[PDB]
This record gives sequence, C-alpha cells and structure tokens, in this order.
Amino acid sequence: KAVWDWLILLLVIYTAVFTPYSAAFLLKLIGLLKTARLLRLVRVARKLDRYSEYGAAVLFLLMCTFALIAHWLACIWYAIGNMEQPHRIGWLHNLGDQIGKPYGGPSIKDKYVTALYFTFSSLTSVGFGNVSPNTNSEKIFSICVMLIGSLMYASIFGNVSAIIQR
Amino acid sequence: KAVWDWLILLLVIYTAVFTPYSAAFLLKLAVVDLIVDIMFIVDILINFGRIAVHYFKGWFLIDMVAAIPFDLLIGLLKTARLLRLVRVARKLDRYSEYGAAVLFLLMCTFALIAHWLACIWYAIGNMEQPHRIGWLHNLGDQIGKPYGGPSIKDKYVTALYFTFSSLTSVGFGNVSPNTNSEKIFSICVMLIGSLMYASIFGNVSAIIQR
Amino acid sequence: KAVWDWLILLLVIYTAVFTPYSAAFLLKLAVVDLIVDIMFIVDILINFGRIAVHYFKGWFLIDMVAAIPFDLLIGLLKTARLLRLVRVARKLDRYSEYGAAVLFLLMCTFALIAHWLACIWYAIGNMEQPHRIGWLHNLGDQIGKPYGGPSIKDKYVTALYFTFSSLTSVGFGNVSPNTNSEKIFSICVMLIGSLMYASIFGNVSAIIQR
Amino acid sequence: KAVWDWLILLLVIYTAVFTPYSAAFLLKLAVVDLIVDIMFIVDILINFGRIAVHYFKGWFLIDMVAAIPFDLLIGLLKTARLLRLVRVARKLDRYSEYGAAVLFLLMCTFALIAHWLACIWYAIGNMEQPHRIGWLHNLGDQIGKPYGGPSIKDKYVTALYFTFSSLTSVGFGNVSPNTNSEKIFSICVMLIGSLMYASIFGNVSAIIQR
Ligand SMILES: O=c1[nH]c2ccccc2n1C1CCN(CCCC(c2ccc(F)cc2)c2ccc(F)cc2)CC1
Repeated sequence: KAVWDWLILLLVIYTAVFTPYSAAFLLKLIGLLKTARLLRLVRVARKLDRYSEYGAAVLFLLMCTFALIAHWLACIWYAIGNMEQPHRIGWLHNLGDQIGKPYGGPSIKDKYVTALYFTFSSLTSVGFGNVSPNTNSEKIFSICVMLIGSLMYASIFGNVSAIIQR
Repeated sequence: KAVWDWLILLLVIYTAVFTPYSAAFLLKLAVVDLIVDIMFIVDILINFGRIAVHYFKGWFLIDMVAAIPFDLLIGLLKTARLLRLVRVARKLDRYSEYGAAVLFLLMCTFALIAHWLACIWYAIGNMEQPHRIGWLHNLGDQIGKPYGGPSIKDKYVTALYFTFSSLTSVGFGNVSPNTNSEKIFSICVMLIGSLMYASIFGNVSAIIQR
Repeated sequence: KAVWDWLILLLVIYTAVFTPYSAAFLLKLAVVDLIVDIMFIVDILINFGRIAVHYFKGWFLIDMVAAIPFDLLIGLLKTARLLRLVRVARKLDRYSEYGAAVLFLLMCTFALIAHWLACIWYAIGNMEQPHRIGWLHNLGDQIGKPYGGPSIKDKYVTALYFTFSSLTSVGFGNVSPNTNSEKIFSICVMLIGSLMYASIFGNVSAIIQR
Repeated sequence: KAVWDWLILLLVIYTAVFTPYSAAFLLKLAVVDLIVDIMFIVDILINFGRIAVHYFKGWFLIDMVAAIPFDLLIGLLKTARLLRLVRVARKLDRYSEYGAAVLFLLMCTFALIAHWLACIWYAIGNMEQPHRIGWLHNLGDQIGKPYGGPSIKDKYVTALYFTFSSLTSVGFGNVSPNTNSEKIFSICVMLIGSLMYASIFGNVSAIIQR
C-alpha cells in the first residue's frame, strides 16, 4: 500500500496521456465513450496530502501537469485543424507544404510533433513563426490558449518560484 | 443590495464591451442598450431626502454626464458612456471581498484592455486603408479574401488575436506592424502588456498562495 | 534652488535623449542646444565661499569635462555631453523619496536604454549598408521605399520598435537580424534585457505591492 | 591558495567553453589545451602525508579521470575533460562571499547553458545535411551562401543566437525548427528555459536587493 499510490499515479498519467491522443488522432462511433476515463484524475487530486511530502515531488508534478495540459491543447489543436482540412488555409496545409509532403500529407508522427511544438511555443510565449493560426476557429482557439496560458503560467511558475527556496 | 451592485457591475462590463466595438467596427440591436440605460436610470433614482444633498455634493455629476442621452462625429458622442467604469472603481471594496472575485476582475479588465486596444488597432488600420502596407491588406491576402476584403468577424478576430499576442509577448508573426503609426501603437501595446503581466500576475501569485 | 534639482534632472533627460540620437542619425535645434549649455553653465556656477575647495576635489573635474565645448568629425566629440548623467546618479537621495518619482525614473531608464540600443542598432545597420542582407534593405523593401531608402523617421521608428520588441521578448518577426554583427548585438541585447527587464520589473512589482 | 582557486575556476570555464565547441564544430590552439592540462596536473598534485589517504578515497578518482590523457574516437573521447566542473561545484564556499561573484556565476552559467545547447543544436543540424529542410540550408539561403555553405563563424553565431532566442522566449522567426528532431529539441529547450528562468532569476531577484 506504501508504493501502490505511485503506481496508480503512473497509470493514471498513462491513461490521461493516451486517451486524448487516441481520441484525437487514431479515428481517421460508439468508441467516443472511452473519453470518460479522464475522470480518474480525482484520485491524484485527493491524494495531494500524501503526494506533497517532498518539494521535488511537487516540482515533478507541476512539470507533469504542464506537459499534460500542453498535450491536451495539442490534441484539441489537431482536431480543429483536421475538421477544416477536407473543406492553402489552415495549419495542416502549411505544415505539409513546409516539410515537403504536400497534402496523403504528413505522417501522424509529424502532425503530432508539430501540434505539440506549436502548443509549447504558444504556452511558453515564444512564437517561432513556423506555425501560426490563420482561420477564425484557429485564431479563437489561440486567443483562449494564450488567456488560460497566462493564467496557468503565472500559477505554475509562481508555485515553482515559491518552492525553489524550500 | 449586494445583488443590485453585482448586476450593476455586470451591466458596466457589458457597456464597456459594447461601446468601443460600436464606435470602431460599426458606423460603416438597440433594445439591449435601451434596457441597460433604463436600468441605470433606475439605479440613479435609487441612489437619490436627507442623503440627497450628500450624494449631489459627491458623485452625482460623474453619473449625470454619463447618463444624459445624446439623441438629437455626430454619432460618435456615445463614447461618453464609458465613464460608468468609476461606478465600479468607487466601490472596489465590495468587489474585493473574495480572492476569486479579485482574480475574475483582473482577468476581466485584462480582456477589456485587450478589446479596447483591438478597437484602437482596427481604427488605426482603417484610417490608413484607402491610402499593401497596412495590416488589413495582409489579412485579406492571408485569409484568401483579397481586397470586399475580410468580413467584420474576420477583422475583429484578427485585431483581437494580434492584440492578445502582443500583450502576452508571444508575437506569432502572422500580424506584424508595418507603418509608422502601427509601429508606435505596437510599442505602446508592448509597454502596456508588460505592465499588465507584471502587476496583474504579481497580484495573482499573491492570491494563489493564500 | 529647491526646484533646481528637478529642472537639472529634466535637462539631463533631454541631453540623454538627444545626444546619442544626434550622433547616430544626424551626422551624415542649435538654439535649444545653446540654451541647455547656458543652463548647465549656470548650474555649475551656482553649485559652488569656504566650500569651493570641497567641490574642487569632489566633482568639479567631471562637470568641467562635460561642460567644455569641443567645437574647433568634430561632432563626434559632442558625445561627452552624455557625461551629465552623474549629476542625477549622485543626487539619488532626493529623487528616491516619492514612490511615483521612483516609478517615473524606472520608466525613463527603460525608455533611455531602449533608445540607446536603437541608436547602436541603427549605427550597426548603417555602417554595413553600402557593403540586401542588412535590416535596412529589408525595411526599405517592405515599406515600399526600395534602396534612396527610407526616411530618417522610418529608420528611427523601425530601430526603436525592433529594440523594444527584443527587450520585451515579443520578437515580432518583421525585423530579424541576418548578419553576424547584428546577431551578436542581438545576443548582447538578450543578455542585457535578461538582467535589466528582470531587475526593473521586480522593483516595479515591489512598488506596486506598496 | 585563493588565487589558485580562482585560476582553477577560470580554467574550468575555459574548458567548459572549448571542449564542447571543439567536439561539435572542429571535428571533420593545442598549446593552450596542453598548458591547461599541465596546470590541472599541477593542481591535482597540489591537492595532496596524513591527508593523502582522505583524497585518495575521496575526489581522486574523478580528478584522475578528468586528468588522464587519451592520446592513443579520440576527438570524442576528449570530452571526458568535462568532469572538471566538479572541481568548482565542490568548492562553492570559496565562490560565495563577494556578493557579485555569484551573480557573475549565474550569468556565466546562463551563457554556458546557451552555448552547450547551441553545440547540441549544431550537432543535430549537421547530421541531417547529407540526408531545403533543416536550419543549415535556410541559414545558407538567408546569408547568401547557398549550400560548401556558411562558414564556421556564421554557423556558430546562428546556433548561439537561436538558442538564446529560444531560452529567452523571443522567437525571432529567422531560425525556426522544421524537422522532427529540431522540433523535439526546441520543445526541450523551451521547457528548460522556462524552468531556468523561474529558478535562476528568482534567485537573481532575491540577490539584487543587496
Ligand atoms: O506575459 C505573459 N503572458 C503570457 C501568456 C502565456 C505565456 C506566457 C506569458 N507571459 C510571460 C512569459 C514570461 N516572459 C518573461 C520571461 C523573462 C525572460 C526574459 C529575458 C530577457 C528579456 F529581456 C526579457 C524577458 C527570461 C527568460 C529566461 C531567463 F532565464 C530570464 C528571463 C514574460 C511574458
């Protein structure tokens, strides 16, 4: 029971990683109900008293949730860009043109890596200029991403800057 | 009375959102603003026999100038309705009773400044439009709608997106100032956004720990 | 005498703004220059009869060096007028009592550092101009003034906008370094910004906490 | 002995700068490297009859590993000199008293992390040229030296400039990752840059108050 909770947290991280990714990339309709597995995060929400023993554990958890929200935003971004694609506008067409794989199109690995890279650059406020929103849906998604990204950036990194002394 | 002032705050936020938009993007329904101004007249009637002179000596004039209809550049006089923000500024103690309320107020004012700067950005872009240098021409080309050009929705979304990116210090590169007026306004927006982040999110860090 | 210090501070701000700008751009009004020189001569005269010996060893040499005209490129020696900053540097006791004064000083030093970096950026971009890779060629190509070339106003606004975007961590992508000297200067600007942005905005957050 | 400690710190900085640069770029002078090796041999000799037992069972293994010549890939095997950083990491007491030497050390480790990331970035980029995709091809196109391509100076300056921009969250848009390896490396660089910003410059904000 002492080490059961760490394994439970690792498996909940696994399922919270691989449910949105599958539901956003691998469909290419009753299987959509599998998205309800995300409710398992309440276990790690309620086990904070046991998880927060060490400050390095809190830093690892903060990095993990930042990466997790980046992954979820990447999945949403790919879903948005995939809905518009079969209807040179949109990020998927530009990505296919850039890597020399005209839309066929880029492989799933390339699309996921591009989406995660764009989401990380937006959340960290770098904006490399390689990937830029170009449609109304993409622009509104970007606006929401920067809003909640300012919020989560402030909260997460203020917590980190408070803990680092400890 | 608390519910009344919270509803007053909601209506103040509504008019602050909808006045600059109608000033800039419109003038190329009215039932909502008619209801809002009628309800604000009801509020000023509530705010006023012994305390009427005290209120008249205090904040009566500021509300009065912001409550007189301008029905008779001619249509631009409605920008004076933005003065109602001090109605919320004067009673900030009531709103600062909870940490969540302060957090929501900070986010709301950040979005409100972004909206106001978006309206100013569109006004700057439009005043130079009839003179491929401005941002409106680039927007038209990128969206595949070369200059009727982009619609009102596309133009507002692009202005808000550029303003949010500049304030948050992302700089996506899709929209970049190209004329001197755009460059100066962008410098001002960068300073405003730096101040926004510093002050607001220092306050946010202060609240979250408690 | 009571208000002489703030007038001297304003004069120092003026010369700090207009000496690097003149040296970097206008080398290829004199009345205000003469007025400023006469005002500084008056200041050094009244700064002084048993205390003259104390000043002779204290700060007279620096003020005398910064006050002597160099007219006999003779204009490059006029950069010595930038030495007047020690007058406000040493008098920090008076200027650090009002919190609003401290905030205004921080804003002015941010703007001054950005202006100096813009002047250095233009000097770098112009020293390599006669040698399609520099930022001046791209600026001329993108604003519709192909090299001729852009006006002085356009060049200054572009340089200041690039410097502000670099210091504020926006990086708009309109102006991007494309030469070894430009890239090295951009790295130096990145380091100086990492220090100065953090320090100044931490101080500003501290004042806001008050 | 303090002079010896500071000289050893300077030599540690030198080797941490020049062995990864050599490994990344110069593969496919030596007098200074030989002098530094002899100096570190002198240092490990100095590190030593009652005290030799403590050193032999203490830090002698790491120092011996970092001091044994590998002149029998040798160019890649010379990287084993990077373990000399423990020699400064284990004497942090001596380098924490000036109150500004530690700030200089923070700036130096900023520059060192940026330089190492630049070396890794160039190592990633150069391995893909045999296989207009890649940052080296774009660099060649931009600076007007199409792929023989850019010189070693241009490649190093571009790599360091991109790494600094990524860490400092500017993203100038001149250099942008395009391959999966470049994108993943950039993701990692952004993450470590954010974390290092938080930690290191929280420490810097704490230190600048004194
Ligand atoms: O405001 C925001 N809204 C946002 C919304 C979403 C996401 C982020 C948002 N953000 C902030 C993100 C962090 N960013 C400051 C980084 C300091 C940086 C630096 C460097 C040089 C410089 F000149 C200025 C700033 C630096 C980086 C690494 C370091 F090690 C040290 C300092 C300010 C914008």
